[PDB]
Amino acid sequence: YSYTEKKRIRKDFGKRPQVLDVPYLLSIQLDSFQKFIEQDPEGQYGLEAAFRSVFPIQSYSGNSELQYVSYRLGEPVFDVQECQIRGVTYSAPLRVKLRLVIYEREAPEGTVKDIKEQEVYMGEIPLMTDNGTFVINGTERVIVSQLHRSPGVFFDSDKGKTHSSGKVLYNARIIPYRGSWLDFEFDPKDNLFVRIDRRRKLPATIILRALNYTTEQILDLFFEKVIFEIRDNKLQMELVPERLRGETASFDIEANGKVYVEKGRRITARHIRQLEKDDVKLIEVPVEYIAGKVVAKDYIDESTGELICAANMELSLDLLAKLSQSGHKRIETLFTNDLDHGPYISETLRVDPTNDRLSALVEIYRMMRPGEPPTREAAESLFENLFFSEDRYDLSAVGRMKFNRSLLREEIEGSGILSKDDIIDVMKKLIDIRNGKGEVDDIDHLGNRRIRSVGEMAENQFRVGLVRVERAVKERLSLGDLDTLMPQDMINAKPISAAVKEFFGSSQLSQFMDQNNPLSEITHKRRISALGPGGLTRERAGFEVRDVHPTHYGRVCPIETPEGPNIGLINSLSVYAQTNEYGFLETPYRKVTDGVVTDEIHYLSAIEEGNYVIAQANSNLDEEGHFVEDLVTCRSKGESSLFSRDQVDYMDVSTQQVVSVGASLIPFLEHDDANRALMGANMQRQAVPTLRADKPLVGTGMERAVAVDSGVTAVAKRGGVVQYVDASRIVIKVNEDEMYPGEAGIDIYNLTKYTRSNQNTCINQMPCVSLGEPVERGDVLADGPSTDLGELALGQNMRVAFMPWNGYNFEDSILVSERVVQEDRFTTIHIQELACVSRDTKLGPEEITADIPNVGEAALSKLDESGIVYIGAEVTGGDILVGKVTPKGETQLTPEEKLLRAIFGEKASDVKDSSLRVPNGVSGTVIDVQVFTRDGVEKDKRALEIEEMQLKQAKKDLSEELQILEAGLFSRIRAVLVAGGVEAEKLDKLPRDRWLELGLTDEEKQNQLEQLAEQYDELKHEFEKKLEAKRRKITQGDDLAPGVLKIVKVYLAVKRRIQPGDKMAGRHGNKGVISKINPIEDMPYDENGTPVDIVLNPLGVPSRMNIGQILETHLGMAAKGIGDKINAMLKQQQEVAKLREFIQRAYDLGADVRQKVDLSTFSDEEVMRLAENLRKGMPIATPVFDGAKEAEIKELLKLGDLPTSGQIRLYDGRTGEQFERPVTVGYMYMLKLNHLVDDKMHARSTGSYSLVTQQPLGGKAQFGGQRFGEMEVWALEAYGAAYTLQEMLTVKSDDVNGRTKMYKNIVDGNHQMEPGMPESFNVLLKEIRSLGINIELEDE
Amino acid sequence: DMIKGKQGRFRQNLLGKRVDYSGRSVITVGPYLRLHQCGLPKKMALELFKPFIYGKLELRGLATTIKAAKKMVEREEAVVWDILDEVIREHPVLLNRAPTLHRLGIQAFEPVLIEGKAIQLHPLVCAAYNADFDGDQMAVHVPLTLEAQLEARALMMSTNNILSPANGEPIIVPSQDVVLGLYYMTRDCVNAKGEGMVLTGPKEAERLYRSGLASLHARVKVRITEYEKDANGELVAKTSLKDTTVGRAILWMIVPKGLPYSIVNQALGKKAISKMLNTCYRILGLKPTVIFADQIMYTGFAYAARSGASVGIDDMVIPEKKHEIISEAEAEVAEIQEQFQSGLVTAGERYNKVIDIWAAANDRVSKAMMDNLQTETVINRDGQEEKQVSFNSIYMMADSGARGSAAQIRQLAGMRGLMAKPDGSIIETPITANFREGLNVLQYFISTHGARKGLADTALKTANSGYLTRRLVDVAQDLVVTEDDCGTHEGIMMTPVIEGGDVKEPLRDRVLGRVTAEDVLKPGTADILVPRNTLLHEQWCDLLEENSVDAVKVRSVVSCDTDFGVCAHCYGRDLARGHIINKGEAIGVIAAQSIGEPGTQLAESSIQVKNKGS
Ligand SMILES: [Mg+2]
Ligand SMILES: [Zn+2]
Repeated sequence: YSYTEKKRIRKDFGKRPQVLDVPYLLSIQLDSFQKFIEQDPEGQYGLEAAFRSVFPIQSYSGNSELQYVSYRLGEPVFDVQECQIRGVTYSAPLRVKLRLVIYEREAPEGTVKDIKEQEVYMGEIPLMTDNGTFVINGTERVIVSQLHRSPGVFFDSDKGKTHSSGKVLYNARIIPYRGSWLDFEFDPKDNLFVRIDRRRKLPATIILRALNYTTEQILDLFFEKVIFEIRDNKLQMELVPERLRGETASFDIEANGKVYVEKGRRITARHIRQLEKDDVKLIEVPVEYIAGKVVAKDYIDESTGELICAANMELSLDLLAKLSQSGHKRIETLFTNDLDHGPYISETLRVDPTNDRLSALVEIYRMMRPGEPPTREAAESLFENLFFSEDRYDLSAVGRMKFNRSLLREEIEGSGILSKDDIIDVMKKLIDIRNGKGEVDDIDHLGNRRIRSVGEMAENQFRVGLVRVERAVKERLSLGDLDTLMPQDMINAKPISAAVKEFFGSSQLSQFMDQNNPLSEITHKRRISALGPGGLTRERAGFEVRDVHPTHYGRVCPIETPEGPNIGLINSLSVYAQTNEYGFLETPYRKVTDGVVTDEIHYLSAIEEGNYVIAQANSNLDEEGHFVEDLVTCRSKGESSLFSRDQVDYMDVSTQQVVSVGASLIPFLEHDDANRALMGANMQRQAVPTLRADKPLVGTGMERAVAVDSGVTAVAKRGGVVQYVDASRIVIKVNEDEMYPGEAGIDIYNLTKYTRSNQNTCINQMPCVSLGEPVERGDVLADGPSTDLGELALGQNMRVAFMPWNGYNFEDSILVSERVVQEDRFTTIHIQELACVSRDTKLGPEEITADIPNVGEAALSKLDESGIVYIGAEVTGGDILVGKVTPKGETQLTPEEKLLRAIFGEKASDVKDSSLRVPNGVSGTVIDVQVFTRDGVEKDKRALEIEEMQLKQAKKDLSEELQILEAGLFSRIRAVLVAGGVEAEKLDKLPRDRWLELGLTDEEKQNQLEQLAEQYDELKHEFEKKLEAKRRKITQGDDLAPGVLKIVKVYLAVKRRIQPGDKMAGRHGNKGVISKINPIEDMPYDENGTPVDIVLNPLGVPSRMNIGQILETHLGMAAKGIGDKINAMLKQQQEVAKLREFIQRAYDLGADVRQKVDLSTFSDEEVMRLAENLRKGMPIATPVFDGAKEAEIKELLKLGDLPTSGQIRLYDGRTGEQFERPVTVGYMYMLKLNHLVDDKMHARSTGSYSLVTQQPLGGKAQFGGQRFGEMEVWALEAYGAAYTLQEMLTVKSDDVNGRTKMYKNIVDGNHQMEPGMPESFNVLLKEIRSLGINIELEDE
Repeated sequence: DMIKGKQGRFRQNLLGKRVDYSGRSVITVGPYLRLHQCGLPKKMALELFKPFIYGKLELRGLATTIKAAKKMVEREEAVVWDILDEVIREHPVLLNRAPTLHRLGIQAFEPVLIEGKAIQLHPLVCAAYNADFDGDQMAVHVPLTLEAQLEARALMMSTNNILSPANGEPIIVPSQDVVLGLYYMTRDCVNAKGEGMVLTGPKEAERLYRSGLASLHARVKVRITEYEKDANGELVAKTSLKDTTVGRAILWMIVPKGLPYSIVNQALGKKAISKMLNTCYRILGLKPTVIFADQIMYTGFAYAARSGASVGIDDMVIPEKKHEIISEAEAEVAEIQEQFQSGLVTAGERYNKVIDIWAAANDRVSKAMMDNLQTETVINRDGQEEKQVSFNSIYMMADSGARGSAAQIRQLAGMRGLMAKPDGSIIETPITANFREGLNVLQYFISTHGARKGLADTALKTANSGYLTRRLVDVAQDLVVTEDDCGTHEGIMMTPVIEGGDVKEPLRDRVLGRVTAEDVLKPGTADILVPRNTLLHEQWCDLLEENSVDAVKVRSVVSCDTDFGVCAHCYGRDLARGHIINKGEAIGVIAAQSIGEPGTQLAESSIQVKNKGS
């Protein structure tokens, strides 16, 4: 085990051996952004691709080409931490290499001039932090991945609601990545219609017309011909026997001399078999049969030239006669089988008004641009750019893959543009499925839903910026002169940076980090949102979309999703899942070699998963991958059943791979209903960090993975030895292995103390390690918020008893003992930020001076001479946070008055105060102050102190490193000085600085002494320049917005203790409001005298089927019992031997366990330390599905010498009498959620009213009243309550004179009223009168 | 846009205002409260009643002017708290909960000043509010004028609203803890301490119980004096020896005079308690019912706490014969599938057979579990043994009707039945495991789908409900009771709706509180049973029950003759009160609310006569 692991090992239950370890949890974000930047030669994903897409930019036939070579990311000016401190965006400058080439205007092409630009700067691009987030204005933002419909073609059914007469009308939708949409639909009359993105539905054949196809070509390509031959007489037809399937005979079907089907008998299977085996091709047919058919081709009279019948014309006797006399032996009719084979292109042609190509293009243009006369080339260009222009219409590589797969082509790589064969095949497949030789697609298939991560969307937005700037530069290079301008006046960085900051800042998917819990951050970063751009609205979305598809198995969590109105549209991603090359979702499976279950793992996507038979993870394998049972339970095509041992193709990697991290953190998930697990996880993500987090007694083992992978802990990068420990920094001496040869030094980790998070929680780190302890790479040095020694400690574990205690736990409410508040274990620290801004008005700049008109010296007492509160001062509501003065102008005082002002000292410039005050009802201590000055002539006093405070620390760090290097140099100087005449007596007693001035016998050695002296000088000079640079970077003004002189930020910290009304919860979905604080004596106590902490209602168990809490209570009681036993054996300090024996017998506890722990640690010290840490109770780890069975809990209870049944006899703390029927007691791990009553509670009697409508303000910052809505009005109307409603409507809100008269009347001790007319009604009158409507209040 | 639409106008600023003297906070239990009162934090109460405080301070002369009153409030001296207590005394406040579905969403209470920042709400009314203590918040308004005070105390007070406006039944019935405590109290056991000793009354029963010389439930002969108002309002004491439990006597201490002892003599579950309250109301009246409800609450909480009922893992016993039943059903499914592979039966037939056999196995395991769990207490009398209805806590929770139904008991200890796939089709293999055991990935996954669909259903259901009820209240708002009696003889002939097999709903409840259209005759002519239009109260309904009247023509609102509204007679009595409707009441809005609020949970060869008849 590791050193931090050896410190405190967690006893792990669980039978199956973990083959695969949990992957890096943040892989998605880091890998996506890495792929995004990724300077790479061959154009793959990456900025390079965008450039080659947009470039080369050629002039409007001006013969001045612009070429792109490569780009470079400038080094960020501000590191991450300092950038967060200073409130600027952490970003990198983007530089691009370009060449302008000018040809010869009237000569064979050849570069006349080529000028290379010195890596032009085209704006700033924000960088991603180590953890995968973005600092955009000193605020941590997260870009959630987006789930959306993949490009391609989809064939939907949309039945039931089609005119409510059945008539299932199918449709094919073609959606590109970039470009307009294409839609093909049917109609009751089996005509297949096209509808440009969102317009009217035209007959499809028009597009075929636009593709330059003639009517005969179309009818050839689509319909199956039917031949009527005339041989020596009467109309013989070429017949394919298998075509006869299912047809009542209408005539006498004679053939080859023998009547086969008598006229009137429907063709029977006997006849069909006869005819098939006979090989009948041609049959003579009565003229009545042909008297009804339709003609395929346009048969003209070849001899004279006059047309007779046109293409797709119904036949009449006269036309049949003309055809027979003209000499036409072969007639091609259409096969219209009203059951299977319909006249679809024919009927569309009949409804299709267009005939020629030109008329089709005209109709298209009149659809796209209605009203302007269409000219041929306008329509041609419009139509070309609509669907076939590479720039506007692009499907994808993925889009093309899906497209070819839909039309069943082996070839994956195609051209982006929609070729005509594509459209024809699509329409063929649509009519084919319409006949029923094909399946419809299911939208919910993960094979149809693609994930767009950060880098892809950023690339898209950047391409958009480029298309903007390219059009602009195009025009600028065309109009303007060619050779005068150099390649930096031409390119503007403003639009690129504008677009990027717009996307990153003001977007729906770019949102504030939910930063109060490590779990909250980690789960927020791995999220997949179906909203945002090109995403369905919640109200429009159907129930079918929000269902859980069987495909989600092992890819997205089925149970973790917000239970609010957008339930089902969020779907947090599962633990083990990854993204495909194309951005799809794939999950690992173990291969099965026919008998043996091998160890190579393959990642499968949805479609590939569909085909194979996958075995479950919870299948018993003995030592060689063989199944214990002959018939095992598997799933093959989304349906489970039994298969034989030598049939399983794959097997699940681990039980956890179905569920997300949040669900994996809940213990005993297998015994909790999915609903209550859902609510438990959703709430558990809201828990607030307490003062000292300890650990869960009942965990799942995943805690260390979550804690480490989040960036809240401090983890060693290069292992070494702890040199210095302070509650601000940890200084470590590196190990020689990892130690850089040249210019290594030591590693120093500065910690961050209480700062304000987005949610107003405290962010404080504590050191774990002590001086001189060895640390290895990847151990936990410092604990982040709500984590201990690497483990997640969200809340605290307390002793609960399930019983009703005089109906104080009546409903889900919770009773708590005063010992909990006394011991100060549920008290949280919160942190408000306040800002005072001094701008520049045109009447004069405001001032920060302490001279403030008509304020008592009480208010100034706590302000320094500069006007800023003292650090550490205790403030209260209404106190002046900082002093500011508003300038006053045009005083125009009389000269005598001016003299009086001079003697008295009154200032005409002031007389008004803009000083910030503490908000009403908030009181805390000022822990920190910051000052940001845009212009300032010199740094202000306070600015000097803050600069020195940051500076001295930085100086200390550089000095420490320098001092180590100096000690090394001095040691080396002594080692050279010993050569050339050993001098160790005199030297060591004279000062060290008297070693350079000393001399030696003139040799190479003197050259070496000169070398080392010059090295000493060089180290000094390099130290000084680095220090100077750092101090210049620290001191400089941090660029503020136009018009703002300076800003002062003040942080208040407030300690909030738990009180009645706050919300508390468990991990299993049980909730409650803390109802009463009882005295210690009243609480129940067992015979031994220990009182319980929480008294929880049992009636919450049966209807809320969360049984996990009962097992949790039992196992927690067992763990605390063992911990008590070890504390008892340890307080008496028997001897190491006894402890080792006891701890080993405990750690073993049966067999089949994957633990293997104990007895490898140092015989005495490390064992004693581990016992010290476990004396408070040994932490257990029950995995989700490979958990602890009842018998194991019974055994563990027995080992502690407690009743195996988990119930104890209890004494009533108030009365002392025993309770009948012993009750379940034990320790459960509970959490305090962020809903604190003091934030919720609010009341107002009278206060400020609104400007326009003289109603009281809405809100909490300003007092604000409750909304008496229409439903409440109706409630009152159901009663006869007329006067209450009347006063509520006028005197309480809207009548100005009424409200003041009522205030005075109430004060007078009389209770009447004078309702009057509400002002809002008068506003209504005025607004209606502003129209042309005269509305008057009549009188008689 | 400013005029039209929600955000614009009428809805927002002219029907949806923002009153003063209002607050909001989290709700909490507060069991010690009286039914007609509510716990209110000091600081909010002071803030609200500020101007009253100033007025009274100036009246008493403690402060010369209003600014001195303000300063005295900002120091907060003892005198200020005394004046606040004195002014708050009879002033009632209005409590409201965010989704005011029906008129019981706003009710008036007398506040009692308490520490803390949470509002304390009386338990019994939670059912009316549909309130839950999981972070729900409530708003609190203050009626100012004298008419408002009178209106709050008369029309809106909790004790005046005990019957639901939708149907006549009581709304304030005990919910879960109370019924559990009472159930524990009344159930008897075959043998215990103090079997069959004779007590002179309940007081020594309590003496025995509190001293630990007798069990709370033990069969005993007690002398009791019940009172009955059998005469014309006189109470006659009848005193005799009954065989009952100690617990039933202890409960009997509270019970008012008029009720028969028999009422408590039984197991006293949910139904029994509800009908108990019903009878108490019908015989004695309002005030005794209120006080009796308060007493019931207090005693139930106390003795529930003394019981010490809990839930351990071993309390739910897996039936021993489950595994055999499941293995047998699996063998049967295997035989039917193999007999399918040979092709003598279609796929659908095999599907139906498997589903039916699995259902049968589920019923078998359920019955086995109920047999095992129900009557397992084989405790011994003096000699041989005996068996009785068990005292298993989970069983008491099931049988009492406190929480859970047979279905949930099955879901805890049996196999959790069949599931539905997205499209509604039922999966072939069921979930054989239960929460006491552990499910595996597939069964969980399926149940996850189920729960997800359920939740989404509830969300959309609530939205649609809200919208529908808004339309309903909108359309019927203007209808008002304008006239006393139109005087028409018309009416609709109402019969009991006998849908198919039996009498889904009897006449008596269907006619109670309706006036008759014309006199009804006995089954023998010229035997008038009810004069021309009379309001049919309980006594008339019982009288009709004694006879055999089958169908009664009663005056209906639709046939009412009044122009522009309805008359009292055509409507009838039914209300939260008992009497004929009063002129002026807005019945449209009450009807719309009553229809809307409950709207959130929304071969044949031979005939075989069930009962011997013509
Ligand atoms: Mg709630
Ligand atoms: Zn009438």
